[PDB]
Amino acid sequence: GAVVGGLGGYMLGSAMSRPMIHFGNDWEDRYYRENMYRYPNQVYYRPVDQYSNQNNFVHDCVNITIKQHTVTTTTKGENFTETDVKMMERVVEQMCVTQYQKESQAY
Amino acid sequence: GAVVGGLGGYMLGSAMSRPMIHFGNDWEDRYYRENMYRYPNQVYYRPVDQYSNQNNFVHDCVNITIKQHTVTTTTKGENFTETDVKMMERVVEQMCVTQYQKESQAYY
Amino acid sequence: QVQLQESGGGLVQPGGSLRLSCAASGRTFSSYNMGWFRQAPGKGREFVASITSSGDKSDYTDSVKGRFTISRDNAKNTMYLQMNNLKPEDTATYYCARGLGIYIIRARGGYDHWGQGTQVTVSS
Amino acid sequence: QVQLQESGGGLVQPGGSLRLSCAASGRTFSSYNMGWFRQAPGKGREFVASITSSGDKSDYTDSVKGRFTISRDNAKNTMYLQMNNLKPEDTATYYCARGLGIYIIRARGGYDHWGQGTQVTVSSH
Ligand SMILES: [Cl-]
Ligand SMILES: [Cl-]
Ligand SMILES: [Cl-]
Ligand code: NA
Repeated sequence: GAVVGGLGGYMLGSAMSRPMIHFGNDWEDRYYRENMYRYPNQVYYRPVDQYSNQNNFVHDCVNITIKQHTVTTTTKGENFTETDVKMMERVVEQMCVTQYQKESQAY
Repeated sequence: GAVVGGLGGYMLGSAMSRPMIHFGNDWEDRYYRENMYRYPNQVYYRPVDQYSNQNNFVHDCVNITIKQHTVTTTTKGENFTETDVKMMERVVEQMCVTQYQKESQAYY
Repeated sequence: QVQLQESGGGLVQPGGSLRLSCAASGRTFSSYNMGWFRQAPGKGREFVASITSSGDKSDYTDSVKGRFTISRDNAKNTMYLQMNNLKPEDTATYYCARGLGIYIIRARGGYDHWGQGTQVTVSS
Repeated sequence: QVQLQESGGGLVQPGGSLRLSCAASGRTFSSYNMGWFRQAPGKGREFVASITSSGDKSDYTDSVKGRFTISRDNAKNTMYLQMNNLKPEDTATYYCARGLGIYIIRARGGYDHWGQGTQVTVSSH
């Protein structure tokens, strides 16, 4: 598999359509849609059998996916804002949940 | 006043009797009673007229008091754990609230 | 010494948004913590938000948490306040200021070099 | 190679407390993240808590948050788990392990050098 932070065995899911989150105000809705191209559309995860519940699978998926996305991109001069991170957390968690239920059907 | 982190004008309140917090289990109650001597018994604060509500006064009082206490003690080698910090925050906040209402008596 | 100038104020409907800007003269912007205060009619300046010299840490008063976002661009010598979900009681003159000492606090006395201020009016 | 040994397990009544210890042989203790897993009867090892090599950050599974505290003394080559307000469903064998890679995670695959484990029984009988 892929190696993230010196640990192998990570899986990289197939490209995913980023959902269209409504935050409750026009400004953040517009900021997200205009900036989502800079956020992941595939998530790093580990096989479901390495976890005992959905929350822990998703917590790892969100944590690792955003960490590696920051590493690879923040080399290009990218600078994620405090608010970029919040929106990444919301979109990646949604994609990680979709990945989980998708892996779970095989088990 | 006293100087904390390069900013003067801080006030140092008089020594206070540290309260006896009950945490909900015997172990933490006992750990606190046995370790509270390493925690502050007076709080750094700024005059109430520099704030518009109690929470902001107390937030500063807790933040600065614990920051300065950590500096001074880590000169004596002491090292606070994750649970020392949690317990300090709870006791210092109680003392800061008491200090606030004590300072408030002059403004009315 | 350094001079601070606020801009970006104006009229907005409740629920609307505004981005405030604090521009600093000189070249030492990135060496100091920065903050925002506001003053409503008939009241004094109250703490709104603050941010460390590097931007690694920030602080907000309880009434604006989750609605306002502070940030800074040390290359442009500018600090920003993004205000969403504005309320009628957010109406105030907004000031930016330079932190004194190394600890961002909420007291009025934690800051100096107050800008002249910009007016924010939230009404329909 | 480096060896980990858990100790401190035993019998405790519900509401009670226990402090687990993980002792490491060797010479590199402070260079690695560390974690705790547990295994209840008829179940597999599940994540409990973890802590970075320096101790600056920690992580906990939801069922133990606010009740368990992980810590370490890099001078003593020892990691600790303080368990308060114990419950009958905390009964399990508890294992300590050494983190793989630089990021503390919750997957079983994030750790190796598993100790032999110590038994914790929470009951009043
Ligand atoms: Cl009056
Ligand atoms: Cl002026
Ligand atoms: Cl092994
Ligand atoms: Na693995």
